[PDB]
Amino acid sequence: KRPIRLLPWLQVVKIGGRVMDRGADAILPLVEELRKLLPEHRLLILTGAGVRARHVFSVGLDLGLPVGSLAPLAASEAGQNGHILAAMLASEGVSYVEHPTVADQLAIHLSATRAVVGSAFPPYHHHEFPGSRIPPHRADTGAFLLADAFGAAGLTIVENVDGIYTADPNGPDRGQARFLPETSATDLAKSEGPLPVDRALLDVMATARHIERVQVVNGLVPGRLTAALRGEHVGTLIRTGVRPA
Amino acid sequence: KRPIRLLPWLQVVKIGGRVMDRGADAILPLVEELRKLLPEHRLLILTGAGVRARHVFSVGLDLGLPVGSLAPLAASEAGQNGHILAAMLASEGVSYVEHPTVADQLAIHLSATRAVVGSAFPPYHHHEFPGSRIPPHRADTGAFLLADAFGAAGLTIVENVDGIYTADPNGPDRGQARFLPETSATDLAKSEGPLPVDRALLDVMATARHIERVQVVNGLVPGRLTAALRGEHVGTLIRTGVRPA
Amino acid sequence: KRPIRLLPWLQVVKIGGRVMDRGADAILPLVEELRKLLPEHRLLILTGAGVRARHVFSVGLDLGLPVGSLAPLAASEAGQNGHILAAMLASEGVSYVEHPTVADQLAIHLSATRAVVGSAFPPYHHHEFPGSRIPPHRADTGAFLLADAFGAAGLTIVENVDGIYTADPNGPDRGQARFLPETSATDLAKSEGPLPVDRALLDVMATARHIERVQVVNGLVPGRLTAALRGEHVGTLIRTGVRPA
Amino acid sequence: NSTAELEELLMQRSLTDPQLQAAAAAAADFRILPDATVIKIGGQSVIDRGRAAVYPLVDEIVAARKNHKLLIGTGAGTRARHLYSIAAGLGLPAGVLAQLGSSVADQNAAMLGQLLAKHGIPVVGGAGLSAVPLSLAEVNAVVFSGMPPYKLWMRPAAEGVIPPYRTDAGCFLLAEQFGCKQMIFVKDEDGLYTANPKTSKDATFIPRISVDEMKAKGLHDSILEFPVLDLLQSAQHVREVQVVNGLVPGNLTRALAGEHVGTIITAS
Amino acid sequence: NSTAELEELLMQRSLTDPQLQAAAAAAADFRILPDATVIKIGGQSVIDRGRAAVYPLVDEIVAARKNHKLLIGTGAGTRARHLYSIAAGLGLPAGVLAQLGSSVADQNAAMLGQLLAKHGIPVVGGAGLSAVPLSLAEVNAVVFSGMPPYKLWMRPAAEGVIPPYRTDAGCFLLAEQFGCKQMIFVKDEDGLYTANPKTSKDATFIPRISVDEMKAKGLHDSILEFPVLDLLQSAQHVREVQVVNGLVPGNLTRALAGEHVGTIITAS
Amino acid sequence: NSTAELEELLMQRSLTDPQLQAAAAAAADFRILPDATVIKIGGQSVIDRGRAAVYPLVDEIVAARKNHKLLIGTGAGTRARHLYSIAAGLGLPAGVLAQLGSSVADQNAAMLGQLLAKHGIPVVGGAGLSAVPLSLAEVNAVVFSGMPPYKLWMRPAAEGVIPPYRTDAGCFLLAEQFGCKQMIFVKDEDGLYTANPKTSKDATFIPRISVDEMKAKGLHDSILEFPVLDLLQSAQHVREVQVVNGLVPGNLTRALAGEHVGTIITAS
Ligand SMILES: Nc1ncnc2c1ncn2[C@@H]1O[C@H](COP(=O)(O)OP(=O)(O)OP(=O)(O)O)[C@@H](O)[C@H]1O
Ligand SMILES: Nc1ncnc2c1ncn2[C@@H]1O[C@H](COP(=O)(O)OP(=O)(O)OP(=O)(O)O)[C@@H](O)[C@H]1O
Ligand SMILES: Nc1ncnc2c1ncn2[C@@H]1O[C@H](COP(=O)(O)OP(=O)(O)OP(=O)(O)O)[C@@H](O)[C@H]1O
Ligand SMILES: Nc1ncnc2c1ncn2[C@@H]1O[C@H](COP(=O)(O)OP(=O)(O)OP(=O)(O)O)[C@@H](O)[C@H]1O
Ligand SMILES: Nc1ncnc2c1ncn2[C@@H]1O[C@H](COP(=O)(O)OP(=O)(O)OP(=O)(O)O)[C@@H](O)[C@H]1O
Ligand SMILES: Nc1ncnc2c1ncn2[C@@H]1O[C@H](COP(=O)(O)OP(=O)(O)OP(=O)(O)O)[C@@H](O)[C@H]1O
Ligand SMILES: [Mg+2]
Ligand SMILES: [Mg+2]
Ligand SMILES: [Mg+2]
Ligand SMILES: [Mo]
Ligand SMILES: [Mo]
Ligand SMILES: [Mo]
Ligand SMILES: [Mo]
Ligand SMILES: [Mo]
Ligand SMILES: [Mo]
Ligand SMILES: [Mo]
Ligand SMILES: [Mo]
Ligand SMILES: [Mo]
Ligand SMILES: [Mo]
Ligand SMILES: [Mo]
Ligand SMILES: [Mo]
Ligand SMILES: [Mo]
Ligand SMILES: [Mo]
Ligand SMILES: [Mo]
Ligand SMILES: [Mo]
Ligand SMILES: [Mo]
Ligand SMILES: [Mo]
Ligand SMILES: [Mo]
Ligand SMILES: [Mo]
Ligand SMILES: [Mo]
Ligand SMILES: [Mo]
Ligand SMILES: [Mo]
Ligand SMILES: [Mo]
Ligand SMILES: [Mo]
Ligand SMILES: [Mo]
Ligand SMILES: [Mo]
Ligand SMILES: [Mo]
Ligand SMILES: [Mo]
Ligand SMILES: [Mo]
Ligand SMILES: [Mo]
Ligand SMILES: [Mo]
Ligand SMILES: [Mo]
Ligand SMILES: [Mo]
Ligand SMILES: [Mo]
Ligand SMILES: [Mo]
Ligand SMILES: [Mo]
Ligand SMILES: [Mo]
Ligand SMILES: [Mo]
Ligand SMILES: [Mo]
Ligand SMILES: [Mo]
Ligand SMILES: [Mo]
Ligand SMILES: [Mo]
Ligand SMILES: [Mo]
Ligand SMILES: [Mo]
Ligand SMILES: [Mo]
Ligand SMILES: [Mo]
Ligand SMILES: [Mo]
Ligand SMILES: [Mo]
Ligand SMILES: [Mo]
Ligand SMILES: [Mo]
Ligand SMILES: [Mo]
Ligand SMILES: [Mo]
Ligand SMILES: [Mo]
Ligand SMILES: [Mo]
Ligand SMILES: [Mo]
Ligand SMILES: [Mo]
Repeated sequence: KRPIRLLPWLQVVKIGGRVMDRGADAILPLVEELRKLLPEHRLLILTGAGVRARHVFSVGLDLGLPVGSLAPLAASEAGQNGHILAAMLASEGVSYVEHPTVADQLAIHLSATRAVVGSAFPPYHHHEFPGSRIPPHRADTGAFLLADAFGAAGLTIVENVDGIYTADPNGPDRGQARFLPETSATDLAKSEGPLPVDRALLDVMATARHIERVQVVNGLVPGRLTAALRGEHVGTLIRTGVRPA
Repeated sequence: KRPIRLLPWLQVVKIGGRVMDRGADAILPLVEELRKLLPEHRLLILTGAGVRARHVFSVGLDLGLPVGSLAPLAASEAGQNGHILAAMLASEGVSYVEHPTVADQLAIHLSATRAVVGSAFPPYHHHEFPGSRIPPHRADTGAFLLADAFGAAGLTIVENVDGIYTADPNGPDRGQARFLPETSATDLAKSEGPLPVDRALLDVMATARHIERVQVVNGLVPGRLTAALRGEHVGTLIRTGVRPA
Repeated sequence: KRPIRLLPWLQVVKIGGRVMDRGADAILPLVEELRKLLPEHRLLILTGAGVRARHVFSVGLDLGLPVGSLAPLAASEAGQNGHILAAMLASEGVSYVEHPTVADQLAIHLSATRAVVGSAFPPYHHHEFPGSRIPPHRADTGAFLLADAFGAAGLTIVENVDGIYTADPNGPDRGQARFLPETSATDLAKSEGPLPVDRALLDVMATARHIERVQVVNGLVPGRLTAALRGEHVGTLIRTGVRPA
Repeated sequence: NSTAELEELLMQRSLTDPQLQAAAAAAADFRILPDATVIKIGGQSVIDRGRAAVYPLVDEIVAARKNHKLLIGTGAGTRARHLYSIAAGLGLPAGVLAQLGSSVADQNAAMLGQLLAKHGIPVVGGAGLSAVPLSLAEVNAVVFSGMPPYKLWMRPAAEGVIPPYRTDAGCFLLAEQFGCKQMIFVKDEDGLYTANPKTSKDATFIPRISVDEMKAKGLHDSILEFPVLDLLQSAQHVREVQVVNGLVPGNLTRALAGEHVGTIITAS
Repeated sequence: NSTAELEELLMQRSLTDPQLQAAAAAAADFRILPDATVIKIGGQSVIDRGRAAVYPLVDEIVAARKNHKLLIGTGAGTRARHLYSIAAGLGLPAGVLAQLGSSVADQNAAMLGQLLAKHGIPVVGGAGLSAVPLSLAEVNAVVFSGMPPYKLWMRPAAEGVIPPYRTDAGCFLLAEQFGCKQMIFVKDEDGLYTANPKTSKDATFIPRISVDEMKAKGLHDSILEFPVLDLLQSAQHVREVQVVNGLVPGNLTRALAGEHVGTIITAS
Repeated sequence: NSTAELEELLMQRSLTDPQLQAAAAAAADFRILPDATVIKIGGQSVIDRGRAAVYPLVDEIVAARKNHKLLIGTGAGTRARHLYSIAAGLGLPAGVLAQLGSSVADQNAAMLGQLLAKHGIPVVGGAGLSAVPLSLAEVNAVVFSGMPPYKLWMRPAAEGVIPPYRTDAGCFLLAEQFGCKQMIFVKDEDGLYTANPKTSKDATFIPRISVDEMKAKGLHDSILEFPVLDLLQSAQHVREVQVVNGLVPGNLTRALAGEHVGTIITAS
């Protein structure tokens, strides 16, 4: 049999670092939406890194540093985003928790309070895989690895775009970018262009044991996170290839 | 605008180290009073250092150590007082929490339980400010910095005297010591003699953003802490100079 | 007077490492029984080490290492057993907590959730006592030291046998092994043969201040742990020699 | 390429953008600990065997660090296999098993470290940046626990819940990240054979082979974790590894001296 | 005064008592690391500029530690300014911003430390008492993250929520606490000018000035955090600081050799 | 005996089995730090006395480490007695007092460590395996906090709640565990007397005595924690201890040189 689910009642929500980068104009509505979700779900909220990780990559690459040096440097920015988001939710009982706490004590922390925030980057650190000079196991990937290891009820990825397009919808070829309401990880894995999700996310989807679908939704549009957490189709659904037992 | 309040429903209570130094005769009634307060308030209880810090200052100064060495040595005594007080409240669900936990995870801990205890000293440590050979940022100061950063509903300081007098009421000039029911931080800051509160407390009051008043009350008189936490005037009120928005 | 009780409402349950060593066939029924106990008691569940500690003793002794080296090496196996057991109870809000957390923050953790798991070994580490080449302060002993320091309502030891016999009931002389429904620590301390409990357990019973009796019960028989936690006599009762005030 | 082109791409594109990926690949390449050798001391193959296996290797390490800067990582072994068996039987996932196995590598590092302490060689966390020990002739070596950090975030294998990245991968990736000059796995066989030498009587010794040749013969998961072979093919710095028998007196000393004992496995 | 008079006051008075304060001021004065120099490597002014700025300074540090014991602290820079902008726009208080900025100084210490690791120089916490590194000729230097520890207990400025004590203050206070002989700030300008040299075309270079003279001219918050100038006036041990241009080859080497490059700022 | 017989017993019996206990006792005996000496610097008897007592001992330590590898542990003293008094009066148990007393030994280690830092001698956790400091002539010594780790799991005494294992026991057990060659307690009296020399005017000095002789005379709980005497009788490695007066100039230097200052207390 597949491994048991550890926290089958958990919803995991990954907030993109580039959503946090928009500052109060994006963060305040998201925080209000999260506040209203606290009574409805048991939430692990994980933040990504965004633009400051690009800057530390710029410096680190100029200094010649290898990919295992760059991985924790980027992860730091995701942790800072998590501290910012948790501070905005502190009055509702929400705090940031560290990676060892997420890995070993999430059950008691979600018994103490309704949601906690953590960094979405996984602790690959100096043992990041070689090949690319850019750390491959980033925030989408970390959040999915946790959600699937826990056997969570879902993972929802909160982006600054409506979902996945056939080309970067903010890029040079944005004229030909068509929106994809639904896709499979295997179909995505064979495309070559950019995505709003880590390519390593598709890899960990292939070996997944529980999470059957992951929805990417626009966090800049109030109500889409709420709808996604109820299963409503409001962004791009990614089918992982996992089937029910 | 002023910064938001992080924990607007929090009451912070600072217990003087010299109250703890009186042992069971003072501590048992205080513990009984705190027990009865647990259902009424959400409490961060912070302990000061008392007489053992004077001893470690005696030794440290005789060894020539600088003020940044003495600061953590004194802080230790406040932490031990916090462990003693928390042990007496353990059967009610109360524990001591460390400074990083207070700084980053207080919201989840006060969701888990009704009160927690911490050290009132701030972590200035070897980066304590020079000038005096006695660490200036002590327990009153640390407790106020936290209360105001959190935007707490109040900070009450629990002393072994009724409040602030015009001279030390246990000192050589105690004959001329007149009780002050109310005072401002700026008026106190311009006086020269001793106080029952850190002089640095007056400084951090001047730059405060939220806490408008701090009451100093006699913890040796049962019921005064309870009354102060309801706003009743039973000791010395210190006006910080903060005004409502 | 004897010292006060810190957590008088606590039940401590020590799970033998050799019970965990039986794998799912033993662990799944125990986990189901513990799940049903969560609403009835406030539980500190502590795991022992079992057969992997014998292996690390084999290697460590062959390398000549002293008893203070072997103590933390064995303790590790008890911690791993605790992580395994906690994972099986995560969906009920249960996690493993570390020794400093058990020692200083158990009250807030049992306010957050109904049970937590920890390692039953005490942190004697490189300061383990000399004399035997086998660490004397092991899981039974650690669990008893905590239970008695906390003033817990009880300590129940969950074994892979019905209780204590006059000889090892799985050993060369098992033909003459008679079951003992009740015994005193002092009577046991004067016998010479093997026991299913640490000999140091009898020593810490002699200096105990609160725990009057400790029951050893068969965790392989469903319902015995439940019955023992209600005071029912279903294994071997060990009288510590403590009397009521 | 240029710094500017790279920083512009880093600001304006997804990290998944092929154009950005290619600009990053042209970056300078700094080796953090270029003069060090990473050694893995097997858990099942060496430390589990006790004194007869470990003491001579301790003497070799003590002698070798006179001429060679060493990062010495430990394997895990039979107690981790026991933990994996218990936890897999409960249905626990790979990420939970991964944490369990770390503890066993840690035990083994402790035991080795205590035999080395009087010789000035510490057990450390952060071996790759253990700058002070590695710069001293009195020291010149450190011991570390060989499991990778991934713990609950371990990627599972395609089948089963045994963690696929264990202490061969842990040690290899440290060598690769720190740009070390050499990676030596110390096990209990002379090197790679055409079949399992413990199982097959007429297995033929292979002195030198590429990862592709190993796969083409079906040796992907033999004396090394098969995922290490893939990591090796992607590596920037460590493009071959050597596998040696730590049970043969002096074998580690001789490999450090550039003797071709054992098997050399090449990325290409 | 006397030990007895002091211990009696320490037992019988508030720490706020002027009489006690004065007895304490007569205590002996021990310098913990008197032969060390604290250097701050700017975040925005140096490390954010990458290889062109950092590599020559790494070579200078490696050369300099042959003759000079160094505690090398990092600044934070543009990623901290970004964090401050986001968090201030949310209304977060100075204490929360302070924690955020620490992370950026830590990143920068990591990056510098990895370039220095093969030269034996570690990144440490507790630089002032990094007794072992600083006593070895093979080492003689450590790197540390320059933010102070105050975090949520940071005193805010009189206006706004930007933490007023950042990495200039962090480094300065470490020098002061450990009784170091010298404090050198390494930035990207030759020293202090009568106006911002990046902004003003005809700014005049100032080789030497007191804190009071700086305030009397309105230079309180220029190339140094203005709170550092006040800390400097209260300091027991470090009563002047030197500001130098790390972008000029050898400038750090020459300042360590007693050359008066840059600007010397005196407490009085 | 044999390895096999031992491993079979270890697998098949309770650890309480006399047969297993006896097979284990025949195991080889490795000494981890055989060339080191453990010294305890008294809390009440030395560090609480300040400069007059501590400075000369710092000079002795600095001189002595040229010829002698030292693990230097601190006692606790009057601030721990104050904590114990407060906590015992509240009815707190021995395990809670134990944690409180650790903090005071830690303070004292900090203060000693800061006087030693410029001489290259660190404060450490894990003194027994502080392999790097102890292997360097520039260092050759470390300072550690002398309380044992037992904290809430401290066994109480037969009467009362004062922790029975405090910093004499902490230091002794470290010496014993690491197989050190010598254990010297540095106090404020010349050694053991037939009665308390502070209390009794005509107490007679005892240069040498066994634990059994001490008990037979009623000296079980005098200048050493009485539980240390029992630990000493069970010890594998350290079978005598020396008690010396740290207030006498050079007394520590002379004890390290093999002079029989003070009292030697033997296990048998
Ligand atoms: N095929 C695509 N579909 C949608 N967006 C794309 C695609 N390719 C590139 N993008 C770009 O990805 C951007 C999202 O950026 P990215 O995924 O790096 O940010 P993030 O998820 O917030 O950051 P982090 O991964 O650190 O959390 C979109 O705004 C879009 O411009
Ligand atoms: N103007 C004053 N008004 C009232 N008390 C004063 C004044 N000046 C000095 N004191 C003295 O301050 C004493 C309180 O001592 P102090 O404030 O040091 O203790 P604490 O607050 O318990 O300690 P800690 O600051 O470590 O928590 C009073 O008992 C009084 O003798
Ligand atoms: N007098 C005795 N009565 C009962 N069991 C005994 C006795 N003497 C020896 N034993 C043996 O003790 C075994 C229990 O083993 P042990 O106490 O080591 O395991 P455990 O308590 O699970 O391990 P740990 O102490 O690591 O938690 C029993 O199965 C029995 O064979
Ligand atoms: N084709 C092969 N050639 C040589 N050895 C092989 C081959 N296939 C399997 N092996 C065996 O694989 C074993 C190496 O695996 P093992 O787990 O013992 O290494 P380890 O480094 O000790 O792992 P750990 O350190 O985690 O225990 C060798 O004992 C060897 O007999
Ligand atoms: N009067 C002045 N004279 C010289 N330089 C000035 C003056 N006023 C402002 N500056 C500028 O201040 C800058 C120093 O601040 P900056 O934040 O760059 O230092 P930093 O050490 O890099 O800070 P961090 O390290 O946290 O980034 C210099 O680049 C300089 O151009
Ligand atoms: N029979 C005796 N002979 C010599 N000294 C004795 C005797 N009985 C009691 N003492 C006293 O015991 C004292 C040692 O105890 P003390 O607590 O001072 O040691 P310490 O190492 O300073 O403890 P800590 O370090 O925790 O304070 C000595 O000052 C000595 O006067
Ligand atoms: Mg994205
Ligand atoms: Mg006061
Ligand atoms: Mg048992
Ligand atoms: Mo933490
Ligand atoms: Mo943690
Ligand atoms: Mo960890
Ligand atoms: Mo932790
Ligand atoms: Mo850890
Ligand atoms: Mo923690
Ligand atoms: Mo903690
Ligand atoms: Mo913590
Ligand atoms: Mo921290
Ligand atoms: Mo922590
Ligand atoms: Mo930390
Ligand atoms: Mo932890
Ligand atoms: Mo912890
Ligand atoms: Mo700890
Ligand atoms: Mo912690
Ligand atoms: Mo600690
Ligand atoms: Mo760990
Ligand atoms: Mo660890
Ligand atoms: Mo260790
Ligand atoms: Mo260690
Ligand atoms: Mo270390
Ligand atoms: Mo660790
Ligand atoms: Mo760790
Ligand atoms: Mo760690
Ligand atoms: Mo360290
Ligand atoms: Mo590191
Ligand atoms: Mo580390
Ligand atoms: Mo180190
Ligand atoms: Mo270090
Ligand atoms: Mo931190
Ligand atoms: Mo940190
Ligand atoms: Mo690092
Ligand atoms: Mo580091
Ligand atoms: Mo360190
Ligand atoms: Mo270290
Ligand atoms: Mo740290
Ligand atoms: Mo830290
Ligand atoms: Mo820390
Ligand atoms: Mo350290
Ligand atoms: Mo420190
Ligand atoms: Mo530290
Ligand atoms: Mo260090
Ligand atoms: Mo160290
Ligand atoms: Mo601690
Ligand atoms: Mo500590
Ligand atoms: Mo320290
Ligand atoms: Mo320290
Ligand atoms: Mo250390
Ligand atoms: Mo520690
Ligand atoms: Mo500790
Ligand atoms: Mo610790
Ligand atoms: Mo360390
Ligand atoms: Mo250790
Ligand atoms: Mo340690
Ligand atoms: Mo060390
Ligand atoms: Mo070190
Ligand atoms: Mo070290």
